[PDB]
Amino acid sequence: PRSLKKGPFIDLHLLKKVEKAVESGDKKPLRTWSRRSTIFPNMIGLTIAVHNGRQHVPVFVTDEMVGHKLGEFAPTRTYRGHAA
Amino acid sequence: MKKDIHPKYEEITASCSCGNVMKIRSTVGHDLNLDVCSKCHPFFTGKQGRVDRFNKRFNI
Amino acid sequence: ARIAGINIPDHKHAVIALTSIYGVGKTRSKAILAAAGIAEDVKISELSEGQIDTLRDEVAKFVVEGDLRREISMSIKRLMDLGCYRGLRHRRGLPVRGQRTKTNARTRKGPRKPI
Amino acid sequence: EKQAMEDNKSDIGWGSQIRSYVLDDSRIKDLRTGVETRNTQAVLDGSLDQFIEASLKAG
Amino acid sequence: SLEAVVDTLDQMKQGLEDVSGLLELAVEADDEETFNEAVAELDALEEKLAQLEFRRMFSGEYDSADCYLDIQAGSGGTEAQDWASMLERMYLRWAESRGFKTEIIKESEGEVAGIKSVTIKISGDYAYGWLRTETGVHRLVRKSPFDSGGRRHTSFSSAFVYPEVDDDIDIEINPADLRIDVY
Amino acid sequence: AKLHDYYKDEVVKKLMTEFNYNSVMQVPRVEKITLNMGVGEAIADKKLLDNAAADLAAISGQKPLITKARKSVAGFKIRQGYPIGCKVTLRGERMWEFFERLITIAVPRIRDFRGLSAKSFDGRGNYSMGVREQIIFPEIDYDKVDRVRGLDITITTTAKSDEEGRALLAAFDFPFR
RNA sequence: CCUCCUAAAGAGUAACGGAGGAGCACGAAGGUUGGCUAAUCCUGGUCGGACAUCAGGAGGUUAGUGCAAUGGCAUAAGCCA
RNA sequence: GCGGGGUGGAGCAGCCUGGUAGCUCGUCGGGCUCAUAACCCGAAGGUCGUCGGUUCAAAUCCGGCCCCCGCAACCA
RNA sequence: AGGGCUACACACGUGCUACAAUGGCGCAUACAAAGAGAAGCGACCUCGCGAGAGCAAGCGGACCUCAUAAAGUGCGUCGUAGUCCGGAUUGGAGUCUGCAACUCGACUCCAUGAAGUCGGAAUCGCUAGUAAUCGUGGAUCAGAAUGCCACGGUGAAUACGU
Ligand SMILES: [K+]
Ligand SMILES: [K+]
Ligand SMILES: [K+]
Ligand SMILES: [K+]
Ligand SMILES: [K+]
Ligand SMILES: [K+]
Ligand SMILES: [K+]
Ligand SMILES: [Mg+2]
Ligand SMILES: [Mg+2]
Ligand SMILES: [Mg+2]
Ligand SMILES: [Mg+2]
Ligand SMILES: [Mg+2]
Ligand SMILES: [Mg+2]
Ligand SMILES: [Mg+2]
Ligand SMILES: [Mg+2]
Ligand SMILES: [Mg+2]
Ligand SMILES: [Mg+2]
Ligand SMILES: [Mg+2]
Ligand SMILES: [Mg+2]
Ligand SMILES: [Mg+2]
Ligand SMILES: [Mg+2]
Ligand SMILES: [Mg+2]
Ligand SMILES: [Mg+2]
Ligand SMILES: [Mg+2]
Ligand SMILES: [Mg+2]
Ligand SMILES: [Zn+2]
Repeated sequence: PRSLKKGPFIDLHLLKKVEKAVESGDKKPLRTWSRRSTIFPNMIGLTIAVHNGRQHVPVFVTDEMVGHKLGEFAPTRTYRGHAA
Repeated sequence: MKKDIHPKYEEITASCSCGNVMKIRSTVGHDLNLDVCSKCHPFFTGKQGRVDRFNKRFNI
Repeated sequence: ARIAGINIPDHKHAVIALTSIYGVGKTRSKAILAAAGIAEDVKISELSEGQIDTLRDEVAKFVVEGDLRREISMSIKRLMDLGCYRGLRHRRGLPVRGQRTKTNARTRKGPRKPI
Repeated sequence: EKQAMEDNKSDIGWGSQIRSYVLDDSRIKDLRTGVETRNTQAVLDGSLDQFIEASLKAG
Repeated sequence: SLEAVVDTLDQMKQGLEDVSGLLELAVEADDEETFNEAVAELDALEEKLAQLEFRRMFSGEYDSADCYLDIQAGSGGTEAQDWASMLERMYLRWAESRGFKTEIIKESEGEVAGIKSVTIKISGDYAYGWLRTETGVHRLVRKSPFDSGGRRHTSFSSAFVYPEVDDDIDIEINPADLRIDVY
Repeated sequence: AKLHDYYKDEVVKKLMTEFNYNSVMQVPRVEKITLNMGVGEAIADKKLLDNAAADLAAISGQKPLITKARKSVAGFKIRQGYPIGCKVTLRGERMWEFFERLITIAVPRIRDFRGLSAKSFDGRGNYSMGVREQIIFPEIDYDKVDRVRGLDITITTTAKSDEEGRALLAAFDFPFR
């Protein structure tokens, strides 16, 4: 994982959007393509729609999701199974 | 009790590492050395996060 | 020869014997024997009861056996409930750390299921 | 009636083809409608919709 | 009949023309509610014309029924049987794309490659309608993988689609239909 | 008799206060403790039942009675009369001594003991639990455990309800969770 | 040959009338003395599961009788010594 | 009326005498071959026509029902 | 920009690692060749269990660095077990590169400890410094080899014959 000396990674655009949403208390889902941004503690309580490659899957952030990347909660490959 | 059909049942000393010594009748002939007992077992004695991790580790 | 709720082998050397505890490997075994001041090459049978008590005291400073098992189970459960990619891989019994899945992965997928 | 159907069935032969799949020229042409694709792989993959819809429209 | 269709055509034209002015008002007044209102009218009218088109397409009697697709190899031989296997794969995949359900009732496989024949059951809305035009003989031209010289060979395979007819109701004889003579 | 004397000297008074019993005869009393070691696999071999009987004898201090099938059952391929287990009933001083051993030595040796379920009461005040490995009793020798044998322990009590049963067992410092 | 109905409240009573069994078994499955009481279901309990064995409860012969059916059977004719 | 049958995809066993499903082909996987067959090495597939009974337990014993076979169906 | 090219009931090809004692582990101690290096190789020293980090020599090199070769040898232990064999898998904690390691990098530490006990029909390479086995370097390359290309160490068996 990313070195602890570097600090956690978040795309500045998403950080600004999260700050604005928290301050304004808005409840509209925030669409993002930044699957690589970490889930910060401030994010908890917000609905963030992470791009799965073809759509933005809605994700309601909880406390257990802190530290994981947003992409870990938006599967990109769909597999019904062979001989379904 | 019917005689001659039951196991031999005599008193022995059982000592746990904590210190308790109990003099109890048992079938085993020798004295017992206990690694644990009710006096010292963690349950009997009663001796038996993500946000915190992020905050502390990252120091943002 | 009973430590952490289980019996350890007695005819083995102590360093190998302590590894029988779930949660203790060679490194932790060397550490335990060192902190207890007992040679790693002495068989468990050839120990006084006080030495075994010191060994138990040393083992107490780690997480072993059922405590460790329930921690591991809780972590796996947490992932599976979070619904993270790792958790979904755990649910479906596929490799979790990004290994290939078309040719290999027999250890996770189990024995072959013929069509 | 089944025999009449079996006798109306066209022979599987040189004269009659509803559609031609020339895979050395990457051409697929339906003789009835005229729809002619060049991505033969899509039609092999199941992209028959162009030809099928053209036929239904031409009724 | 004549009226109904003619009226629908006239109303479609006039209603589209009307939606044009309504959309103009939407944008002009910059009323987002009126823009959504115009969208609503247009969406419904679009679906209406699509219904008319559906009735034009699937005008056959049994077009709504589930269908059976039979593929039989012809003049190519080994090459034709391979071509039939290719056609089977193509049709099955198209069925998946359309969402229909497929089953293989019977399949006579080729001695060296491909299939001599295959019967596939297609279950779905208007399956016979969607697959009926595919019935015919399909010609294939490729360098034959079964000819040592790699010559360009032509092979033929046939697809026949027939609807799933309901089983005929068996009828017993009305005693009034019989004359019994004893002698 | 440490535990029996403890009953008569502490548990009686505590339970009298807790349930406001008018008479000492109304206080719950441990009637008996039954240990059962039903061995299904003895159908194939008789010596398995004999060895299990020896184990139950060492744990109990008594010779066990060999229980046999009440009726033939196809599913387990048993005919009526074939021996499918061994039981011991402990009453009096032997019972109280076993209760002391179970509470103070064996239950501590239960692998990963996190607490016995208080839901296990039968609905009439009795309590049944299960032991997975006879090794938890010090009498059995780990150097000779040919097979992992278990058993079940039933403490049958005069208490008229589960609440009184749990109160009596708890007053005996039974390690519930 | 045995059991029930037909058979009309004593016995008996026919039909190519309606339903089933027997052509044995047991030196204990006989005698006596002493003792005991079922089916089934529910709850709790190691493996153990719909169903083995253990504990309690409900129930009260709905069991059992070596084998058909009927009539009996708790003082048991049922079960154990 | 009296006899038989109905068991992996096909043909036959197993029933009698209750506990247990077999053989040959066929199917599937891997070989051999330029390739197919043949051949070689491995696998899978029947809860026993359908219900019911009896039994601790049924392909098996009993009774219906369905299908298939035989015979018999006369003096008249 | 995000995703995919890395999917996964399954079949095949080519590899690596093993199933141990001619071995595993621990300590000690010998003997190479070939090559690369400036947005590079990076010594030393200090910190860290470690991957690494900080500071900082030298070297466009027969000069400095990568960079102790390993098998071997000596001593000790294991004593035959799914093991002190094997190291897949998984949990936790980290490092480095890189805007950015979720899909989908490599490496480290602690824990875990799967199959596997020499592999059916069949089939492959090799005639000598070869096979077998043991290390080393390079390109590609920010990072990312069991692949490929190259280099040395030890070092066989057998060829009657057509
Ligand atoms: K993968
Ligand atoms: K009568
Ligand atoms: K008697
Ligand atoms: K490889
Ligand atoms: K990655
Ligand atoms: K191991
Ligand atoms: K590199
Ligand atoms: Mg990888
Ligand atoms: Mg009368
Ligand atoms: Mg009368
Ligand atoms: Mg008369
Ligand atoms: Mg008369
Ligand atoms: Mg009698
Ligand atoms: Mg009597
Ligand atoms: Mg009698
Ligand atoms: Mg059977
Ligand atoms: Mg690729
Ligand atoms: Mg090892
Ligand atoms: Mg380099
Ligand atoms: Mg390790
Ligand atoms: Mg194995
Ligand atoms: Mg071995
Ligand atoms: Mg040569
Ligand atoms: Mg090498
Ligand atoms: Mg070499
Ligand atoms: Zn103690």
